[PDB]
Amino acid sequence: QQLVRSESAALSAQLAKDKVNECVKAQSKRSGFCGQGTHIVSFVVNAPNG
Amino acid sequence: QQLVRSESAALSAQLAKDKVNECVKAQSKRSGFCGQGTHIVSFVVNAPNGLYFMHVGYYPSNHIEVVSAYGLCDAANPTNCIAPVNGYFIKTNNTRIVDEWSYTGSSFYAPEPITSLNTKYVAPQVTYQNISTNLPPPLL
Amino acid sequence: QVQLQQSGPELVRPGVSVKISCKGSGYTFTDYAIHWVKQSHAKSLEWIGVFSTYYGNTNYNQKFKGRATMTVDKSSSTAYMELARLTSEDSAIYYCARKSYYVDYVDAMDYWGQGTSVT
Amino acid sequence: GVTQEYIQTTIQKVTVDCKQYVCNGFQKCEQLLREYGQFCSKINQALHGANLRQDDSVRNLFASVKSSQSSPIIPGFGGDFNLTLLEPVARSAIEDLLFDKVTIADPGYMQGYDDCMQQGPASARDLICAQYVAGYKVLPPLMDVNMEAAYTSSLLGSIAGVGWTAGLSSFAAIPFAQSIFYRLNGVGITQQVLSENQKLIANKFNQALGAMQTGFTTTNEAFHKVQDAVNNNAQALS
Amino acid sequence: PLMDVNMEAAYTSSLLGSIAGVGWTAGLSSFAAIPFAQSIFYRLNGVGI
Amino acid sequence: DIVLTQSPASLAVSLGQRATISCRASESVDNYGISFMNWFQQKPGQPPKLLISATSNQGSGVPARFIGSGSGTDFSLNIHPVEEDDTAMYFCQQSKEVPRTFGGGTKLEIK
Amino acid sequence: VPGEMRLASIAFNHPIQVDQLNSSYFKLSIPTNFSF
Amino acid sequence: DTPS
Repeated sequence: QQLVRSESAALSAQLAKDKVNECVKAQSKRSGFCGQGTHIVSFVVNAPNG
Repeated sequence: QQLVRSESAALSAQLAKDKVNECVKAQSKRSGFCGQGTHIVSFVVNAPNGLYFMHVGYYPSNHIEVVSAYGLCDAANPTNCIAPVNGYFIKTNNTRIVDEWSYTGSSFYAPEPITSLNTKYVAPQVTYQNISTNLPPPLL
Repeated sequence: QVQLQQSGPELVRPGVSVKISCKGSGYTFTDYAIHWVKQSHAKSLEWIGVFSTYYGNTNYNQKFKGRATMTVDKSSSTAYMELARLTSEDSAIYYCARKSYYVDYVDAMDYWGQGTSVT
Repeated sequence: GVTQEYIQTTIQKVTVDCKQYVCNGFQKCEQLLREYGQFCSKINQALHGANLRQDDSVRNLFASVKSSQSSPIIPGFGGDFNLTLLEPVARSAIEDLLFDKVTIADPGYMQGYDDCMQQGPASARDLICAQYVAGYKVLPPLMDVNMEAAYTSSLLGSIAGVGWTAGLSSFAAIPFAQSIFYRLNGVGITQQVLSENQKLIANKFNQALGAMQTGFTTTNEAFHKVQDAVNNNAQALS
Repeated sequence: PLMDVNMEAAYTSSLLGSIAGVGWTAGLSSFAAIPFAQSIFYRLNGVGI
Repeated sequence: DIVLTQSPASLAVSLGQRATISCRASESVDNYGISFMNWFQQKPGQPPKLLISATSNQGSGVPARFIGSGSGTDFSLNIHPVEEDDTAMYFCQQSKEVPRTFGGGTKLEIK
Repeated sequence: VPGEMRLASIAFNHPIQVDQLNSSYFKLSIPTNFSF
Repeated sequence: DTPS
């Protein structure tokens, strides 16, 4: 059970990493990503395990 | 166990082909992806069970701080307003250049004389510098 | 080793254009702008103008924009200035000088020509 | 207006004593488990590798979080925008509300042995003390919460901003409000209107910001997911 | 394995040979056939140098 | 350009004596604290020489004895060891704006 | 042979600081050298 | 400890 969870977390972390280097570090025109209101600046904070 | 691994391998293969059509096939501006230094050409080779990629990039160093302006507006005629293209307007620190302001590339420090090729016409703003004399891009 | 070699003084009659030269030596000539200054008295001096030695760009004192002009012979490592329409009021000791930045963003004249004069 | 999301990045790291979990030092299992010792080794190695994997993802994340340069951050940042996100120099009030809203058991590590032991309240019910009965071990997070706070402030220092071409070398170092205008011109709103409405923009922005204090509720799906991530770890241990 | 390693190597050499065009308003329709270093200078102007 | 003035028109001192020169400006010269103030030295029979720059009281061709000072419209020069080879005209100069004018100057002398 | 291991704090590599200027002009950080 |  733990091995499965570990793999899913790694993938989840990769998605967050991509959003930090995209959704946070730059404005984007792609839509979809980030909040659903075009895209203007976004921020990130620490959370438990994430 | 083998069923699980096979699924993860398939997903991993999808990641690789997307990088082939981005990190390898062309230069990309998205960042994150590829090497951590902007992006310039990358290569891929065959590897056991997969593909092995390498990336190349620009690693800047020895950063200095310089004075810079948001734009310039030719204050003897306030409707003429300009701003740099893919670069910045900086106060001139180079003995070769008589111009009060200089243009530089954004990837590297390298001042140049101001010309129309490096700028675009823009709407006026109060923070643009007020140059009341010589401004060459166009001079009028 | 930087040196500036101004041309010799002359008693030029009025209405004659006047060319003055100031060859540079001991440094790469094209990387520094040339400046000229006019001295009518030891306590009365004014800037004349500046010319890039690489791009050929110039600026002048507002009173001389219709008067003196500058050119450069990069192959000879030399700078020139030519006055248009000399008058007796233009007699002066003339000095060429080279641009420098001893402090960032602050222009300074650094080396000076030995001086020449026209009357 | 705003939206929010929670992305979990890690699994809590644990190990289990493979003798004590089965038998607590009795002399029969000291012989009977010898033939099963290789199963335990496989168990320990798999778990150990999983723990290493979690720490690798942490290091890889932070390698992209860091910036070559950032602004120092001071009070009054953001101008007319309120920016209550700023740390109470700290983590942030927003982060601390999240940690306080979460129903998670009191923190591990110190006092250790003495928080299982009678030197504490009789009302503790932490699974953490039960780890000293069962032989369970929880490994500490790698990053250090203080360094984590420094990384998030480093991200805030790169704000203002993303414009002025790629931005991957140079750092613009400009006021926050100005970068907002560039983002607004990036979506086709003319600057002439923006200059007329500058106070309006700050006011409407602050109303959206103020709504985040009501965001700590169960109708916020991201908030709910944070609690469920915590619940899942507790469930596995229990 | 599904494919001959020589055919696989041929695919990787074709990837090296797929450089130029590198863009030039898509480049899906064309093959610019220019020196490798020349395409690099185009890329270097692409990052603000 | 901003007008520069200086006083006293000349000053004579004993050897090794401290001395100063006032150099008021018609308008502040500071631009982001850059100041743009240079002082020059001249003697009869020679070209002007650079002495100091607003942040350079050593360097710019001189020993630490030449102390430029002030901000805004208030500039001055302070030389604590004036000597026989300091007998020269002194000129404040403005690099902030074209024409790049400079003051009429003053002259130090040894008594 | 080697002695005891050394305890250490984990270093935090701090970003280059750039002052946040007000008014119509600003400091700009730009590199002066690079490497591939 | 430091390298050999």
